[PDB]
Amino acid sequence: NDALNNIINNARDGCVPLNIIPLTTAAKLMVVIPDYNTYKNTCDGTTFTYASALWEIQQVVDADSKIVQLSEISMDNSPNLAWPLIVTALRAN
Amino acid sequence: LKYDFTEERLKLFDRYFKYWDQTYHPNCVNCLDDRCILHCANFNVLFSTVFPPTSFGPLVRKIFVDGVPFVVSTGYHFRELGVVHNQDVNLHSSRLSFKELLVYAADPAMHAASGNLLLDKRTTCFSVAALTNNVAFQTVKPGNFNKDFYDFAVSKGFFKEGSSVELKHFFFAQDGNAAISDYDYYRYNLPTMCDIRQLLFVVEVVDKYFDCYDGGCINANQVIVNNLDKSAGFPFNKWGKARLYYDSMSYEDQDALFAYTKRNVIPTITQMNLKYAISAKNRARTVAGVSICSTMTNRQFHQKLLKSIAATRGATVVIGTSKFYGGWHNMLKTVYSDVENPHLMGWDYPKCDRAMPNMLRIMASLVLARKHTTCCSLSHRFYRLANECAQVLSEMVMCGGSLYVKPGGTSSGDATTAYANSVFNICQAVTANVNALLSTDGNKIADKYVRNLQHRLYECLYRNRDVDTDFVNEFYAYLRKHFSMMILSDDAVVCFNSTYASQGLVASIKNFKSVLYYQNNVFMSEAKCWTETDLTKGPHEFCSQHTMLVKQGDDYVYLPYPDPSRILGAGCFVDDIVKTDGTLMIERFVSLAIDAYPLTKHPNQEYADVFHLYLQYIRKLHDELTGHMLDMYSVMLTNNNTSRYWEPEFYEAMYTPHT
Amino acid sequence: AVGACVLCNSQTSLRCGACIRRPFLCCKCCYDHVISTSHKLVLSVNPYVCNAPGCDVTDVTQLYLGGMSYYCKSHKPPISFPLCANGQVFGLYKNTCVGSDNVTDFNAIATCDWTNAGDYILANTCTERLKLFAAETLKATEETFKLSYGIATVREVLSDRELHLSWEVGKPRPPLNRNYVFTGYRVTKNSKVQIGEYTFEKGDYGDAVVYRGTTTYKLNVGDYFVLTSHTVMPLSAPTLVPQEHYVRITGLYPTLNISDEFSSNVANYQKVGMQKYSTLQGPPGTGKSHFAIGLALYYPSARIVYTACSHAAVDALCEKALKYLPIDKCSRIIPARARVECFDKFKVNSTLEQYVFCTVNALPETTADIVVFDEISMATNYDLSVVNARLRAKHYVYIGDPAQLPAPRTLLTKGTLEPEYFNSVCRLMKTIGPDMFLGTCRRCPAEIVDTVSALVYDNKLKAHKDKSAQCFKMFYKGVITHDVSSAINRPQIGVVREFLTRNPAWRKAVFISPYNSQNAVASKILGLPTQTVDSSQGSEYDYVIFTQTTETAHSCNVNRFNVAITRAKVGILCIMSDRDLYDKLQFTSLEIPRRN
Amino acid sequence: AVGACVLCNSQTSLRCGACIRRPFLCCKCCYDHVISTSHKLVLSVNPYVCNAPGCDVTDVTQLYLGGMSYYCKSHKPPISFPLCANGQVFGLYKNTCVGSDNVTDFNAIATCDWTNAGDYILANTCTERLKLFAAETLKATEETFKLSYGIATVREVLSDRELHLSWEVGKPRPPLNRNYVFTGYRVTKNSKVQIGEYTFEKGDYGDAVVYRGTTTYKLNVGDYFVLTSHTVMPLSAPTLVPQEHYVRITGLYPTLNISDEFSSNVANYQKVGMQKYSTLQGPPGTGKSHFAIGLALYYPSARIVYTACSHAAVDALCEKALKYLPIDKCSRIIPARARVECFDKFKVNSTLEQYVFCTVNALPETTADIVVFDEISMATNYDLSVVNARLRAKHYVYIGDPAQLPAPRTLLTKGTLEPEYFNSVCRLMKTIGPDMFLGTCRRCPAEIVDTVSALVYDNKLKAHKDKSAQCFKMFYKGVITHDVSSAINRPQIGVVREFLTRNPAWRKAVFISPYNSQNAVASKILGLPTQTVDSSQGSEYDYVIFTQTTETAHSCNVNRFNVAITRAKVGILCIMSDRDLYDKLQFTSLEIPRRN
RNA sequence: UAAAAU
RNA sequence: AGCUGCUCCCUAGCAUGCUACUACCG
RNA sequence: GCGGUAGUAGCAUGCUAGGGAGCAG
Ligand SMILES: [Zn+2]
Ligand SMILES: [Zn+2]
Ligand SMILES: [Zn+2]
Ligand SMILES: [Zn+2]
Ligand SMILES: [Zn+2]
Ligand SMILES: [Zn+2]
Ligand SMILES: [Zn+2]
Repeated sequence: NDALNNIINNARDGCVPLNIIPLTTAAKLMVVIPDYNTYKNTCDGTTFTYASALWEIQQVVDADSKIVQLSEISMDNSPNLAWPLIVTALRAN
Repeated sequence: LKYDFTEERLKLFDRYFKYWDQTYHPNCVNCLDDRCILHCANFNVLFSTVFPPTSFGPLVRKIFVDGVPFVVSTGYHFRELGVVHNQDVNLHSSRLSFKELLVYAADPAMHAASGNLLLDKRTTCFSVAALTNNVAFQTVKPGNFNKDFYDFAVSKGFFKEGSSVELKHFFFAQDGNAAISDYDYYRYNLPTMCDIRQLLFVVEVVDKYFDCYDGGCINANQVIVNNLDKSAGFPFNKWGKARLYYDSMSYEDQDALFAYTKRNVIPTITQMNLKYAISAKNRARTVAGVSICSTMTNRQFHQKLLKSIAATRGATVVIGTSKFYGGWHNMLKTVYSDVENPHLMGWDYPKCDRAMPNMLRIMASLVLARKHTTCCSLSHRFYRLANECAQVLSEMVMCGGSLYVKPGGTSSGDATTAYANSVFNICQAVTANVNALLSTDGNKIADKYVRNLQHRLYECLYRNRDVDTDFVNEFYAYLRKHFSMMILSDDAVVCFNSTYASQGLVASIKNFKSVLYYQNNVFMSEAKCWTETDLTKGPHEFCSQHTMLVKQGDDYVYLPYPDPSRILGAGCFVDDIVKTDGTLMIERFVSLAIDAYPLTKHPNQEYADVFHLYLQYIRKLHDELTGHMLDMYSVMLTNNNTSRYWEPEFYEAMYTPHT
Repeated sequence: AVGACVLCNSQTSLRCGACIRRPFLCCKCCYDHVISTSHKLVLSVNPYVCNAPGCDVTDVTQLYLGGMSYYCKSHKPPISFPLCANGQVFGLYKNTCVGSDNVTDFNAIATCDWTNAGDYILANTCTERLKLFAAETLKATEETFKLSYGIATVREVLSDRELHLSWEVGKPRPPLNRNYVFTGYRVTKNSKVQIGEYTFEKGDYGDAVVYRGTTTYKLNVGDYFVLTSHTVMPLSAPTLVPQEHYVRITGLYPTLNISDEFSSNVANYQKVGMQKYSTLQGPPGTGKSHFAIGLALYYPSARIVYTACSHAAVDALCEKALKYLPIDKCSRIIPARARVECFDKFKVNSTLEQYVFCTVNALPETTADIVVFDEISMATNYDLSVVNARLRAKHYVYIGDPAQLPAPRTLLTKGTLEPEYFNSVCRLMKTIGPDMFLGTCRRCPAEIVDTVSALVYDNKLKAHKDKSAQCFKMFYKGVITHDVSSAINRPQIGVVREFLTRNPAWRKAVFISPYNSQNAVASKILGLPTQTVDSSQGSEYDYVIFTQTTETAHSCNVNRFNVAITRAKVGILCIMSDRDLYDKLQFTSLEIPRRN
Repeated sequence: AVGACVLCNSQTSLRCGACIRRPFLCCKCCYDHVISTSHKLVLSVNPYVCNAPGCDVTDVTQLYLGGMSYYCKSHKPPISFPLCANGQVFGLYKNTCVGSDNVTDFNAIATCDWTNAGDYILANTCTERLKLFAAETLKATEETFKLSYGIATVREVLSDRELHLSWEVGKPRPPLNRNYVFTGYRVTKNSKVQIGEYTFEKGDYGDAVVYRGTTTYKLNVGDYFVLTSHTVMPLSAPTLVPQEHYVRITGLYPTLNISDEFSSNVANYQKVGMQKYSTLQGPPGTGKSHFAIGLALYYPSARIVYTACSHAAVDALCEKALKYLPIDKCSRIIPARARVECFDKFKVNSTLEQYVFCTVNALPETTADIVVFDEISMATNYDLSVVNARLRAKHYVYIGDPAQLPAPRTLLTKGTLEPEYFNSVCRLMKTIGPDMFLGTCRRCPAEIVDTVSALVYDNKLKAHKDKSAQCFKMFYKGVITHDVSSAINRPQIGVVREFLTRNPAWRKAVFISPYNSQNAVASKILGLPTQTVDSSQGSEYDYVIFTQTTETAHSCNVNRFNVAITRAKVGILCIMSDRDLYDKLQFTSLEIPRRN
C-alpha cells in the first residue's frame, strides 16, 4: 500500500521501528478475548476504536472455529460457548 | 516514529546522576573494554523504563533488489544497549546468493510486516502480530498404560495399602489454553537495576573461577553436531530438519556467515513447544526451539570452550563428569576437600529460567566471551554479544500462530544454556558471600586477619576504581578454603565451615534469601533449601538423586540411588508401542535396572524388592519371547547370550573404579 | 504378510499361486490341496523356485531350502531340507496349525469352471468363508472370460456418430450394450495413444453404428477400440449376520394411530424390531414395497436406507417413497456413471438425509438404524457380503420372490438352477420358512392373477379388478432379424403397426421385450417408451404391450413371462407364436385383420 | 543437476562444459560429442580435472579414475584407470544409456557461429530438442556480442529528449536504436544506483540524439550508462503443441447476432473452436487484428490473451480493441520498465478481464481459452516456446504475413534468411499454408496495393480509392557520398528540390529511406518530417515520398519496401534507379528533369 | 445370451 | 518439533595389531 | 634348518560411521 511508502518517506532516514509498522498500516485486526466482562470492556457494539483508528466488527468465531453472532453474546448465555473468542475486525475509514 | 532517544538519556543522567564521576555512553558501541559495557548497560536498564515500548526491537528499512522493494532490518534498539546499526547493508543488488536468502528469511521484518494486527487480552505480554486468520491450540494427550507389567508387579505384593512406595509420577494431560497460559509466566520478569560497583568485582571473582580452560573461534570444518536431526526452528521446519541445511551450505557459507555476524546483527524467531514426558506436577513444561541461523554460528563461536569444559575433572563445574564407575564418589570427595567443620547445604531458584534479570544474562555472556582475547578483534566481540542478546533475550517468540516479544529471561534451549545458568549460579553465590561478609559488626570479629580482610574488601569495592589482582586472588583462595561448591546448571551443593557461618563470615541461607529478594525479584522459602550436619550420609539430594554410603567390599563408597516411584512410573506408563508388548523392548528394562541397582544396598525393605522385581520381570520377558519365536518358525535362535542380563553381577560392574 | 487359514483360520504364510485367487492356507490344508491337484506353485514371503539360475522346477514337492534360499534337486547345497515333507509343507507356525477336512470340495471349487450347476450347487452350500471365496473366484472367472472377446477397429468414418467398424476375424464379438465401454487407441508409429472411452449402439443399418464419447475428438482411420476390463476386490464380511432375538423392541419407536391403511402389517412391524433381521416372501410388488414403505413410516425417527441391484427397481421404489414421505428425502445414487438415466430429485452425495436410496455397487461406507435390501431373488451372495461390509445397522429386512428372475450369471450353460440355490437367503426362504409372508394382490387385474396362480403358483392368490381389453394374437413369429444373437423380429412390429394406429388410448403404455435389441427397434418405429422385462419388476401400468422373439429357451422362460405379465393394472396384451401358453392365458386373442 | 540426454533422453548427469550452454548428454552421446569435436571438457557433479594441483590438464581422454578422484597420466596413482572407454564414459545409469548417432548436426550446432545463413537453415530444419538448443545458443551468442559494447561519457544534458552522450573510446558505440535501452547511473561518488533506463534514436538532426526514458529523471553532465545485461533462461515447452481437431467447439460460446459486419469472419471464427490452433495470412490493417477483435466478440464469455513482442504492436492492438469492447478490459503490460509509455487503461497485476493485451516478456504464468499472437513474421522459435511456457490456454492462433520484416538477428552477414525459415509456424505457413487467407485492405489507396500485390502477393488483396498522385519517379541513382556507413543519397533527394515548392497542397508528406543516414542528410536538406519503417507498425501518414538509396537490396528490400508502402493513406513518390522493380509498381511513370 | 463400478 | 551431558545395546566399515597355517625369495 | 617377500583363517585393540533405548538439567 502507498501509505507504507508514505510513512517511510516521513522518516528522517528511512528506518523505522518494526513494532509500529503493522500497528498503523495493517488492514485487518484480530483480537482474542477470554471472558464476557472483558469483551464488554472492548469490542462491544458493532464498531469500536483502537490505536487511534476506527475498527468495524465482522465475522466472529470461537475456539472450535465455528461462527457465532453478536446476539448470543449475552451475559448469561455466555456459559454456552467455547469461551476464548476470536474477533476479526476491519480498518474503517 | 521517533526511535533515537539519546540526548534524552543524557539529560536524565544530568538531572539526577550529575556527579557520577564516570563517562556514560548512551550507545555501548562506544564502550572501551567490557566493564564499560556493564557500567553503561546498567544505566540503560533503568532509563529504558520510561520510553514507549513500541519503540524497541529491530529497526527495519526499505531496500531494493532487482528493481524490487523489500523491508529488512538494518539495526536494533536494545533497551540496554541503545542504538546499533548494521554495518554492511547494500541498497540495490542484482541477485541473491544463499546466505542472503537465509538472513532475509530468518528475520521477522518481512514476516511481521506481512501479518495482520493482533491484540490479545489473555496475556499482559506485549503481543505484536499474527500470521493467519485463526489462532491454533495444541493439547497434550495422556500417556499410554502398560498393563501386564502392572499386574505382574501387583502379583508380587507391591502397591498394597500403607506401603512405603506408591505411584506418584504420571503423564499429566493438557487442554488448549496451555501454551499461552504457560508462556505468560514471563510476567515475573522485571526491569531491575543491579548494583554496579559490587558487580564490577564479583565478575572478577567469577572470572577467576574459570582460569583453567581455553577457547576461541574455530573453522567451520571443525564443529561437531551429535544427532543431526532436530527441529530447525521457524520457519525452516517447513522444509526439513538440520542435516538438510548443514549440507546445502559449503564450508565457506558457514565461514562467510560467521564472519558476517561479526559486523552485523541478525534478529531471529523462537518457537515454543510442549514437552511430553512423565513428571510429578501437573503444570505443563515447555521448551524454546531456536532458529537454525543463530545456532549455526554460536556453535562456531563457543564449541571450543564448551568441549574444553565438558572434559575436565575436579573442576568446580562438574558438567559432563559421569557418575558411574565410582565417579560420583570422586565428586563428593573432592567437594569435601578440607573444610574445618563441614556442613552441607543446597537450595533452588523458584522459576529460575524466567526470573533471571537481563543484567545477569549479559554478565554471563561477557564472562564466557572474555576468553576470545585473540580469536577476535574488539568491535567484533561486541557485535557478537549484540547478536547473541538479540537472539536469546528480547527476540520475537512465535507462540501458537502469533509473534510476541519476550521481555527477558533465559531462552530454555539456546546453544549455551547449561553453562550460562551455572555462571549465573556462581555469581549469585559470590554475591551472597560478599553481602554477608560486609554486613556484620566489624568491631566484633575476633580473628584479626578476617577483620583486615573485610576492611580492605570494602575499600577495594567502593573506594578504588580500577581492578586489583592480588586481593582478588587472596579472596578466591579464601572462598575455596571455606566454601567449596559443586555446581551444575542451577543445581548446587555447598560444603562450608560451620563455625564461621555462625559468626556471619560466610553466607548461611538467610543471605541467599535476601539476595534472591533484592536482586532476583523472587522469594525462596526455606521449604526447599536443605541443610545437613552429618557427612557420613551424603547430601540430601542432587540432580534428583539421594546418596548412600555403602560398603563395597573392603571399603566404603558413596552411591547415588534414585527415587523409586520415578522408576516404577517409567515402568508403567509409556507411548503406545513402547513397553506395550515389551517382549521386544528388554533394553529399556536393562537400563532401568541399571539406574535402580543401588536400591539393593538399602536399609529399608521394599526398595531392593524393586530391583528383584525388575530382574524377574526381565527373565519372564525373555522366556515368553523365545516361546513365541519358536512357534513363529520352528527353531529357536542359535546364541542369545542374553542370560547375563538377569544376573546381578553385571550390574554391579557399573559401579566400580576400573574402566 | 500372514493371515488365517481359509479352512482352519490358523496362522500361515502360504497361497496356492497356482489357484487363481491366492487364498491363505494352513500347512496341512496346503499339503492336501497340492498333493491332489495339478495346482503346484506355492507362494510364501517369497516365491518357491530353485534359486540356481535356470532351474525352473516349480512343482514344490521337488524343492529344497538351502542356505536361506531355495534350490532344485540337482543344484541343492550339500546340506538342506526337503520342503514337501511329512504330510505337510513347511511354513510359519507350522507346528501350530490344526488342519481339517474340507479339502475335497475345496479343490472342487478351485478347479471348476462354472459350467455345470453342480459346482454352483456346492458353492451355495459350503461354509460361509468358503462361500465368500467361491463368489470371489466366480466373479474373477467371469472377468477373465470377458477378456476373450475380440478387438474392434475403425474402417471408415461416416458422420459425427455414424461409423463403420471392423471386427477381429475369428474371435467372439461382444454385444452392443450400454454395459460395455471401449478405450480407444490410435497409433502413430510409435504413439499407441489412448483417445477416450466410447460406448456403442447399432444405428439404422449395418454397419452404421452410433457411439457416445468422452471428448469431442476428431476420428480417423488408424483407430481401434479395446473393451475395458475390470478388477475385483476381495471381501471379508459374512453373508448373513448371525440371526438373533430380543425380549423387547429396542432402537425404534412407533407412532400412535397414524396411517391405518397400513394396519395388519404392524404385527410384522413389531417382530421386525424384535429380531436382528428377517425376510418376507410376496407375489409381485403387492405387499412388497408397499409394506417396506409402511414400516419406514411406522418408526419415524428411524434412519432407514433402501437399496437394491436393479436401477429401475430402486427408481420405482424412490418414486413410491416420494408418493408418501417427507422431502426430506434423497436418492444418493450415481456418480459419473448412469449410462441410463434414473432418479430426478436430489443430490448424489451428502449422507445426511434420513431416508437414503442408492444402488448397491455405488453405496458409500456408512451406518444407519435399519436397512432394507430388496429383490434378493436377483442378487448373489457376493453382493450380500458387499452390502454387509459397506454398511452396518441393527435390523435388516430382505424381500423378494424366489419365483422371479435371478442373476443372469451367464457363465452357466449346462442344466438349470433350482431357485432354492440362487443364494443364501433364497435357501433360507425355501428351507425353514420365510418367517413372515403375504398372500394377496393389490396391483394386478384379477384375470392375469388367475392365469398365474394357475401356473407357477399353486392357485394361491386373490385380488380385485377384472376387465378389460386383453388378447393374445398367436401371431406367427416373422423373420428373426437378429443383429447379434440378441433377438429382433421386425414383422413382430409388423402388427404393432396395426396397433400403432388402432390404439384408441393405448398410447401411453410401456412395451416390454424378451430381448434388448428388439426393444431398441421398438424405440425405432416408435409407439411409446418401452423397457426390458428385467428393467421391469418394480412398476405397474394401466396398459402394457408385449411382443416376443422365437420360442427360444430364454424367451419361453416361465419366470420371465410371469414377471413380465405381472406389471399391469387394467390393460395388457402379449404376442407369442405360442404353441401352448395361449392355451394357458385367459384373454381374447384375435387375428391379424381382427383388431377391434 | 540431473536430467535427460538432449539427444537420446537418457537420464544422465553429464555436461559438455566446452559447449556454452552446458547441456545434458547421455554417456554414449557425450562420448561421441567429445571424440568428434574439440569439445574436450566434461562436467558431472564435479569437473573432470587432474586433481593433482598444478597439473592443468582437463580433457577426459588423458584422465584416470583415482582412489576417489581424478588424475592425469603423469599424476595418476598406482591403481588408476582412465575414464573414457567402451565408447562410453563413466557416468550415472551407464547401464541404461541408449545414445544415438545424430551427433553430426548437433556437433555442427555446437560449433556454428550464427553469422551465416546455413547455420539458421539447419536450425529451423532439425528435431525439437535440437531446435531449442539452437535457439538458446544463438541467443547466448547475441548476448555476448551485446556484452562486447561499453559505457560512455556524458558531454551535456541538452533537453528531456535532446542529449549529449559521447561513447567511451575503444568500444564499438551502441548505435541509435530503441533496442539500446541503457541502465543509467548518477555517480554520487559512490552510488552504483540505477536511475532508470534510457534509449536513443535518430531524430530530426545530429549529432544531438533523441532519447526516451522509462522515468523522466533529468540527467546532467556526470551520469554514465551501462548496457543492461542478464542471463538467458533455458526453455522447456516445444515451439508449439501438436494440432488437434474436434467434431465441435470446446466450450466456446458463439455470439447470437451482434455486430454482424464481421460476418465473413464468423465463418472462420467457429473454425477456431474446431482446431487446437491455427494460422493466418494477411496484410496489416486488413482483417489483420480486426478479425481477432471480432472473434473476441464472437465468443464474449471467454478468457482471451493477446500478445506481441513490440510495445508499438501492443498499442496498435490494444487501441482499436478497446473500441468495440467494454472497459472492463485488461492489457496490464509493464510493472516497472518500458522505456516509453505503454498501456493506459487499468491495473497492472490481477489478471482480471477476460481479454488481456501484453508483450511476450511480460506474459506471466496465466491461462485462457485462447491465446492470440500477431507479429509472427518477426518473433523467433525461442519466443514461440516462451509463449507456450507462459500460457496454457485451450486454443491458440497465429497472425501475420512473412512479407513483413523479422527479428534483427544481427549476426547474419553472409547471406539472407528466407521467410521460409523465420521460425517454425512460419516455416509451416510457407511450406503448407496458413489454412486461412485473410482479406481485404482498408486504409491505404488501391493504387498502392494494386501494383504492390503484383510483387509479394499474387494480386490477392484488394482496396479502393486509388487516388491520389501515387507515382514512381524512378530516378537513376547518383554517386555514393555516404557520410557514415549508411548511404547519403542527396543527389537522389535532388529530385525534390525542384518539388518542395511544386507541391503546395502536398506540404504534408513524410520522408522515408532504408539507410538511416539517408534520413539524416535529408533531415539536413529538410522541410518536411521523416519516419522510417523502424518505428512503424500501426499508423499512416497522409502524404509520403519514398526515397530510395543505393541500388543494393538494402534499398528495394521488397519486404522493407512493401511495408514502407502499406503504411499510407493518400499519395507516394518512388525514386530509384530501378531497372526492374519499377515494372511492378505501375503508376504514371515520371522522370526528374521533367515535371510530368 | 439378461442388470452394472471413489 | 530444543540445547547439552552421561550410559547401554545392535550393525557396518577401515586400519592397526596379533596369531597361526598355505604359497615365493633367501 | 633359519631369514625376507606372498595367502589363509583366527584373535586382539582401537577408530569411524550407522541404528535403537534410557537418565540427569
Ligand atoms: Zn561505556
Ligand atoms: Zn572469536
Ligand atoms: Zn491350486
Ligand atoms: Zn487349514
Ligand atoms: Zn535347480
Ligand atoms: Zn544420449
Ligand atoms: Zn596431472
